[PDB]
Amino acid sequence: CPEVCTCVPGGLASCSALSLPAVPPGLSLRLRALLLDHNRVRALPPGAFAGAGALQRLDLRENGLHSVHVRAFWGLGALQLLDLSANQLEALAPGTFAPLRALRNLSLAGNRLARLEPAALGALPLLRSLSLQDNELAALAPGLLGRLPALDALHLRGNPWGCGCALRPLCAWLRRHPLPASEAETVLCVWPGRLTLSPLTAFSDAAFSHCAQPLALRDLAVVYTLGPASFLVSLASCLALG
Amino acid sequence: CPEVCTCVPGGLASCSALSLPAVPPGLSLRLRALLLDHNRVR
Repeated sequence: CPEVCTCVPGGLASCSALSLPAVPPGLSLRLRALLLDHNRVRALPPGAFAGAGALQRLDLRENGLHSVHVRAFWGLGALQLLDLSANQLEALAPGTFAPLRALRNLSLAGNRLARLEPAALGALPLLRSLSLQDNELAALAPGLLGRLPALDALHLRGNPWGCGCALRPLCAWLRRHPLPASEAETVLCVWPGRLTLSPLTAFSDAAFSHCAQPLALRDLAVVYTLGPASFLVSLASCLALG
Repeated sequence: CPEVCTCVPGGLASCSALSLPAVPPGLSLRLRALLLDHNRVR
């Protein structure tokens, strides 16, 4: 008999719309498949669900989440569904999602994240679906794609995202899985022109706008010697012309 | 079928007084003639 809301039979979907800043007081060793829509959580408390070693579904939607903690999920290792819709996140504390490896869908809608740490997210071999609905993310670290081995369902509509090299990892994700051909996902990016606007599906493989390449080994094999090459050529020209 | 409100016949008058800081979640291509009174959008 929890205090905030009554015990729920079957998978115990928790009380939703509890509007709680850190976490609603929960005193039970049986709660499972929790349901936490529209809460005011700003930080996941350490060891919030340590007693419940197993869990299946969590529904943290519409939160004021600005930061998390490493050890909120030490006692949680079986989660498969989790949502992070409509947050105010600033950074993901490393080790928060690291203990979790059974997750299959992780919606991350409406976050205020400028960039995400690949080490903080973890490998997550089972994750395949991830969402960015009404997020403000603009610069996605490619390490997230490097660690995710099965990301094949991406939701992204609604972002102050500007076209450019930051979209190149996401453009690669599109060109390996063309989900946005469906009308539901029609995310956009800012073409360099401030008054202009261009879709993501318009941003094709070529998309010759800016930031061609940061690295080039062909030119790196000669960049070391180009200076001495020019100086020696000028020296030899002076010697020969005299 | 929106989550915050329902699909209103004719002009899709969305529910008002929702108070969501960014925008109420909308997944629809038919919404028109919206009503969005007393929100907390900044």
